[PDB]
Amino acid sequence: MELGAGGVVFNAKREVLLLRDRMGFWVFPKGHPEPGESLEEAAVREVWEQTGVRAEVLLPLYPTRYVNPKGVEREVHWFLMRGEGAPRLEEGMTGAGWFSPEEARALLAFPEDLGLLEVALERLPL
Ligand SMILES: Nc1ncnc2c1ncn2[C@@H]1O[C@H](COP(=O)(O)OP(=O)(O)OP(=O)(O)O)[C@@H](O)[C@H]1O
Ligand SMILES: [Mg+2]
Repeated sequence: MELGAGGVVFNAKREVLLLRDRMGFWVFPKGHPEPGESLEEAAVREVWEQTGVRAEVLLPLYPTRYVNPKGVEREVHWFLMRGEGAPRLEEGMTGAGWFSPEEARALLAFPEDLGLLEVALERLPL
């Protein structure tokens, strides 16, 4: 199992930051923690690296698990975040943008992410 850390990021319009990976799936931004890095710090770094968005962690969410196409089981720890700015897709792109809850429900490719989206929306203050 390999750890992961990501963020469910929201802007003022309460839109969520989504990315389209190599295999064509829309997901939340996340990546591998660096040695000595906490998951929260790792999550903030991964968001900035992959989208150029500077975000603030509001509170922790919960981890999701799954086995990727390479046979590696991943445990990704998530954090609710706040951020702004036009996303800048990284050279591992194909897609990115801010989406409303309803649009995100139609893009997110996995059950774990759809579930995570709702729980995040509920804890996101007004
Ligand atoms: N919740 C999920 N359930 C099932 N499959 C998923 C889930 N999330 C992602 N995947 C699949 O696994 C892939 C992502 O795996 P993973 O996060 O390990 O790789 P990565 O982020 O592309 O690269 P890396 O982790 O090596 O830096 C997706 O491209 C997709 O095919
Ligand atoms: Mg990384």
